[PDB]
Amino acid sequence: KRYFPENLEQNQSAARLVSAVKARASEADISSIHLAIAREVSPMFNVHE
Amino acid sequence: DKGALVEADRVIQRLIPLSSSTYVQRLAAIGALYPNEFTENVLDLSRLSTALLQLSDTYYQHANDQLRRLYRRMYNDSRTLYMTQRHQELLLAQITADPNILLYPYTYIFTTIPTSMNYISNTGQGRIKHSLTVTGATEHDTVADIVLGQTGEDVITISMVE
Amino acid sequence: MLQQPTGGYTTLEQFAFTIRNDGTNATPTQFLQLLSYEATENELVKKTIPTPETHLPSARNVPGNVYIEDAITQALFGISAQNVNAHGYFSRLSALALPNTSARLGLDGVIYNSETINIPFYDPAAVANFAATYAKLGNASTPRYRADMIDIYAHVGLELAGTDAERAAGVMPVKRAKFDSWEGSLISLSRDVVNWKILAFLIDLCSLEGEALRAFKTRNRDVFRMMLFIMSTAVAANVVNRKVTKRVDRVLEYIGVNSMRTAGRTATITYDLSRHEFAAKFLQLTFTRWNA
Amino acid sequence: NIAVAHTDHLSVVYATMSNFMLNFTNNFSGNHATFKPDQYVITSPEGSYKPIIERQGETVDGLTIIDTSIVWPILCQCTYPLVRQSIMEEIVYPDPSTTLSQSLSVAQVLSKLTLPDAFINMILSGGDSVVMRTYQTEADDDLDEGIRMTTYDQYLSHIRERLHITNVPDPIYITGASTPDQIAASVQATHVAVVLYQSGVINGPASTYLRENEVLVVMPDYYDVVSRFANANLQMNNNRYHESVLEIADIFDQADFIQTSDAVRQLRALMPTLSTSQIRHAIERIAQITDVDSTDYGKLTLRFLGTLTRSLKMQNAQIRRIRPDGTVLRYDDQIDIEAFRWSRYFLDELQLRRLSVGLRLITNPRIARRFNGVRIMYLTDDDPDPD
Amino acid sequence: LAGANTIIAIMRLFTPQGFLRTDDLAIAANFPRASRNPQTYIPYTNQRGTVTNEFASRFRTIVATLANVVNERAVQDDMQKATRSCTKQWLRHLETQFD
Repeated sequence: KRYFPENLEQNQSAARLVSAVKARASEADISSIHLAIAREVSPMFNVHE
Repeated sequence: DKGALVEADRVIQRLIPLSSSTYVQRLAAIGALYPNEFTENVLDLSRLSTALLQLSDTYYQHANDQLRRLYRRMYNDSRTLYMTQRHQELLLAQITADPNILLYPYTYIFTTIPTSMNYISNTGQGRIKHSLTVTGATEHDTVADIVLGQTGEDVITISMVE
Repeated sequence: MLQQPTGGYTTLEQFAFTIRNDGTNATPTQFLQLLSYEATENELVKKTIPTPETHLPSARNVPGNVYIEDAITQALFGISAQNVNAHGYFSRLSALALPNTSARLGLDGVIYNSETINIPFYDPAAVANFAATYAKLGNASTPRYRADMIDIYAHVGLELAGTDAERAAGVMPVKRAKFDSWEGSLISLSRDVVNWKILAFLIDLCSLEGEALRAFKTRNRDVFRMMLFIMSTAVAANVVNRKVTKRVDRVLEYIGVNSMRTAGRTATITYDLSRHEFAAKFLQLTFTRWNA
Repeated sequence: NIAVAHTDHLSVVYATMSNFMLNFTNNFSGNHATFKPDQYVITSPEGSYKPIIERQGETVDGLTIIDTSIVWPILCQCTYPLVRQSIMEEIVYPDPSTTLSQSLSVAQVLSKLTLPDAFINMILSGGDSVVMRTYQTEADDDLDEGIRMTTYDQYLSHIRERLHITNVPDPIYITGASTPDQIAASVQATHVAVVLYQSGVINGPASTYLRENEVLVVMPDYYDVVSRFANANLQMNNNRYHESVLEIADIFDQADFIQTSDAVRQLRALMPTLSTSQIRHAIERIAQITDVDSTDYGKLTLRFLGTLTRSLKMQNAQIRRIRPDGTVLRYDDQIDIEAFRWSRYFLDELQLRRLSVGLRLITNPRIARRFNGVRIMYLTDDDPDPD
Repeated sequence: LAGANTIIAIMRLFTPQGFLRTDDLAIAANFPRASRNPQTYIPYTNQRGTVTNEFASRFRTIVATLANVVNERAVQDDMQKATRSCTKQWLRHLETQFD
């Protein structure tokens, strides 16, 4: 992972930020990612939420 | 200018910005234009700078284009000491009297003094009671309505009956 | 000894002053035609140049033959010259100042302590008139004799940028010089000028009198102006290029204003503080001689 | 007891160290109420500025955490040579050569360190480019011909910060009351053929000026571009234009800012399209080629500095003060030092001087032995000549 | 909107950086297509310049805006003041990663 700049993750005053990003940053998976790309072009029939 | 004898140490009592912020440059620019009308009133020194800054901001804001460019010239040549011809005649006098004397070398003599309107500048206490004249030199044509902002009761209360 | 002609030494083809330009050896005057100006709101007013000090710095007891022309040109025009007053060899001109000295100023620009065979040299009288003023380059750095390095540049501008009317007035708008340019133009101009045998120019400037001197001052005004141009580029606050429809216009702002910059730049030669002191002194002396 | 040791001995140690080569910043004016450090940053028009001073979370092996308690040993349990009671220990005056030489070792390690990146950036210094529609305003205009223009967002992305670096007044807004002369004064004030559009409609002579002089109008948008001009020819049309790249080198031409040698121009013309990773690969390669083992002190310093990540985008980077408010100030004579006005690509003077000669070599015809194009033709080869 | 310019300005960070391609190859192939003028928004065009990438530059302006947004954010707690300063660094990192 390359979520943070050098030193910032181990930084103690960065902790709330690091927790926020980590709360957002899901692990990479080929399937979810390919899906995210593919559904940009795929027709939608049930409205997305 | 009033012709009085003066015992002051130097003919010009203004400072020269050898190296300065932009605001100092504009202050020095407006200081050689002598905008102020003569006044005998007491002034509040504590806010003087602000006054002189605001004055400057207005002076350039409504001067004729040549006076504007002149102000800009002074503003850019802040190292130069601008002065009226009579000032320089005084300097020539004191040099011929004491040849060894050291005067600031980089000076520019005004061949003609600027014709700008004198500014009233009483920064002391008390409201002005203007008596608006019916007519003047300026001609107006379809001037826009000037909305007056609401004022707090802290500034001015309006009782019904004097 | 090369005898000085009725005109200056500069009348001789041996001392042609030319800058390389458009693939040819252009005369400086026909380069200055390329120059053009953009007045700014700001003004230059020329003040009287203070009279140079009577004191000629003592030539030190120097065994060697000082290369004076090289020192002077490199101080005024050199791309890489620095600390020009530390070595202090300009004082050597004063050796030539004496009547009946054994010293000779060679056409090489060297200052021989004795006349020496197969080295042509300028007539000692003319050189004496020259040294009697230019030895004072030897005290360009001594504090009592330092030239103003700010006001003097007005004259530079006036003699360079100035129209005949602006020159008669003694005041001109601060202008901004510009010319269509090849790559590295100002550097090449400065090197073409550093190669000049300017001692011929200064010697003729100091030795000539009356009609000869006046004819010299007109015939050579553009040479002087080229030296002024190199010098001014050395003190110009900035030197930009401008696109102009598949042509590039070099632009130096501003003429006649010494910005006192000492940081180097690729575009042009740079004056260290010492180079400023030297150029200031040079301009004081040379402008003094130029007006009489 | 210790007072004489401090005021009369340690004070001189401070006075010396303040003069050491690498002690380059001003640390404190002595007045707590008002003092703040000057805050320089390296500033790319491209990437983000990087402040020299920030809370970047680098403890430097715990050096940034300050134990005040240290004052106790300094008072209550340390000896000083001036405080004898009296042994009269002789004062030590340390050899300059040691600190001086290590300072020099650091400096030389640093310049040698930045060199390959500075070189590639010098080459690509003109290479950033804005998108540029060129509307045609004449019957027989070539695609290159016309009125050049660009979106205001491009102007912000590229042109404006560079104008701030060049320290020139912002280009005039044009209102259709504008004379070609006013346009000219603007361009000659900013040294860049750029004006910002404001209100309609631009008049005939002004438009002919912008066309003949290749001035680049900066429209807020391309919503109805032809409405903005009074095109008497009616040759202009919203559908008639050529979108095309415009290199910054083809706008700006400052000598120590944007390398615009035709040598470098054609050399870049030879380059394949480049991503940032490509450029980084180039720098790393050059560094790999020209790395030379340092004096042992220098190896210790590079070891101490940690991995050379170099996230900072060094293209066209300058050194500028920022306001504590966060805005980047224009370079100011009367406050910033002359060295800071132009980075000169972060190359040494002599390197630039040599670079010019090198450019003369690189464009020499004799060197140019990469050939383009072949003619396939079936022919007998009697009396061959290469030419 | 007259008094909510910062909101509108932040909202402009969301405008797409692509272009609306016509689905030409499908129309040539007579592929089924419900619109009478088939189209499709490609998120981003390929880089036409030799060095500048318009996508990355756009993200630079976005992160710059967000950074000055964070910088201008008043905070009460000291820890918030810290996270405010760190968020700007993280933003700077995001910008390089994107580029």
